[PDB]
Amino acid sequence: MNVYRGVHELIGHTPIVEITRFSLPEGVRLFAKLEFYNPGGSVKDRLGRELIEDALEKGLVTEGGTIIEPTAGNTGIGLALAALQHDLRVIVCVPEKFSIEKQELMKALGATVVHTPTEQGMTGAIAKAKELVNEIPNSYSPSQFANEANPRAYFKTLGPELWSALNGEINIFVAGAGTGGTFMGTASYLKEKNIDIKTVIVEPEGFDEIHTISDRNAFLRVKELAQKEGLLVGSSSGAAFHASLLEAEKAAPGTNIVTIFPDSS
Amino acid sequence: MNVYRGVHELIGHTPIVEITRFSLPEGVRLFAKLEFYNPGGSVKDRLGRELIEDALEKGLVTEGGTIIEPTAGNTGIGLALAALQHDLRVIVCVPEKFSIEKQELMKALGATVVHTPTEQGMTGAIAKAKELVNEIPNSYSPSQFANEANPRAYFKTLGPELWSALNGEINIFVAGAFMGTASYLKEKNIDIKTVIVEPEGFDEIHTISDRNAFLRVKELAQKEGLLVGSSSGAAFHASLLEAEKAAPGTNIVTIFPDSS
Repeated sequence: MNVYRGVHELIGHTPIVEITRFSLPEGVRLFAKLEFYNPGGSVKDRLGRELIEDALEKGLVTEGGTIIEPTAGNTGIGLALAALQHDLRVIVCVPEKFSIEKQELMKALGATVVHTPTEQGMTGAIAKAKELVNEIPNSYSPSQFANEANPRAYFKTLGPELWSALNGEINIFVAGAGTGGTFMGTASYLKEKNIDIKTVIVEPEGFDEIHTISDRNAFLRVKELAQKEGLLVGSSSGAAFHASLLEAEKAAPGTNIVTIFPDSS
Repeated sequence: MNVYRGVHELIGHTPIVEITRFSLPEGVRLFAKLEFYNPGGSVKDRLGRELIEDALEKGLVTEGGTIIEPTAGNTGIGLALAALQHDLRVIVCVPEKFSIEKQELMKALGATVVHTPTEQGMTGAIAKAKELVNEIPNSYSPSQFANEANPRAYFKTLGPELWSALNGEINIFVAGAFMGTASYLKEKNIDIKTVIVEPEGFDEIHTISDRNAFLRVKELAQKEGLLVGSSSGAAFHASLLEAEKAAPGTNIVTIFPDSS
């Protein structure tokens, strides 16, 4: 019975597609990991899911317990979904005027939203969270690091998915940076499997190699991907793609390039 | 290598998720097929894909040939994707003012857009397509039926996916305006209750209010973390109507066609 036991099971195992319609040099291949296939539309889901499961495994909280978050951080809807999976109440502390859309999203997903003062910002949100853990049994509140910037999730899931799908046939890894980037932990995982994997970080105009990509070039790649591969992606993917093409140019035969497309059009 | 050879391979084999957080009667189960997981975001991709492959198999065209469409009809981006896969050029014949957004999409996907007079509508679009087939070699233009309303695609793909994933353990099928999928399931088993969902504006039919669909949309988000559109909510409401009076052992399958 090939069925998903809940939406949380739809996190990860995102598609990898080979790019075959860009005239790359002999022996050169290129693969794009479509992280926008996550339920919330981004790779962030992976981090939210991981936040919950690590908190459990380490016994920081248990099923039926409560999760109190400083803001939604970079958890996508993965924290909400993994919380459902484990009968965990979600409470998000958030300064009143901060990220309104995300407040509505979290309410729609059943989380309780509490407002901290608008001027105390992130600091005040963390303040309320720690109080509530000191009022609630079976309670846990992640650090800002855990909530926003932890690479462990991608080390444990995204990395291994790439290695597996490609039978360890990987030479160059290319991904966007940032807390919202993928590079975190994925590049570390790949280096552990093979130190000869060239890790390439993609910087927007806002590791073995770094490529700084203009918005203009990312936009051009967005359009080309749509026209030639029918891949409707966002500017971050375009940027990653441009960076990947920079590598494929000077690649020798037998080179396999893997990049992450984090955003849809 | 678990790799997709092109985006066209991402059409279909959409997820089925079991709904387990709605207090359902004993022995009653409910499964939602998430068709919004298709590349273009809807089930229409399967029709456009099938259109191209049927045209090939029946030899109305070969790779390198040209596809001339009267409008984009109900093909989603599946016709564009299957065309890429088979080196087929796409030309869409659209009346000037008709579906502007779809024109921009088709251009982005690499198709050539030709305008027919707005007043001549579908007939003017069908008129021009016919011309161009009579001026292009390795050329094919689908009928409005083939382009908008053919259930064969879902008979061939969607139906079989549901049957396979659930090991033939299906009792009740619930979907909005169903063609093709319900036929396939009836063939597999005649005792499958097929239920059609009608929005306000075939063993059973349920007409669902916008209000009820909206309510179900919110409940799905809150209890299952499933962010869907009103068509799904409508299908879900209709499914719950069935599940209520279901006897144990009943397995219900519904299609969620739209995302939030």
